[PDB]
Amino acid sequence: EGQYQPQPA
Amino acid sequence: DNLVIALHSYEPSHDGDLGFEKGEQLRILEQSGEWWKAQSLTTGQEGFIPFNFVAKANSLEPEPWFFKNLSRKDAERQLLAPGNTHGSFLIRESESTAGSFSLSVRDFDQNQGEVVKHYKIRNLDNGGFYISPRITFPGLHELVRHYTNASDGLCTRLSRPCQT
Repeated sequence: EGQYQPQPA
Repeated sequence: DNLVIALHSYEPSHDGDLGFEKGEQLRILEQSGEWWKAQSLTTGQEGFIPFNFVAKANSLEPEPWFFKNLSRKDAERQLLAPGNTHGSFLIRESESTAGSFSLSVRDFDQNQGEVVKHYKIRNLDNGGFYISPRITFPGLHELVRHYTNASDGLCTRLSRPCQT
């Protein structure tokens, strides 16, 4: 992945 | 100059309707709320089409929010300049997940003044994008048009595109 924020859902 | 592609086949029901096929190129003459006036490029037939059966087939590069070849930490400085504000946003090609896009929006908070928050636009099959799996969009134009009017889920509302 590599992830930013948390996906709003 | 304004061009859409048909997501679904539509078979007329009202007098004045234009019927059309999935994958058909239509051109917009009038944008009255829910039934737009179009001319098909396949037949030349004119008429009203149902608005949500089509998406923008118009280049993304002309759009104010779309910053083609930009990078995460620059998007944060781009936004942190004077001339921008909270609610200021931009969409940018993902440097990490190639093939993808991200959303950068300046935000306010009591404590660490002014953060710039990044989100991941996940890809759908064929016609689609999303940020929350609760709403899916056929294209980037339609995504942006929804969130500048509602924040639902997002930690701000997309007030203004980035001003360079």
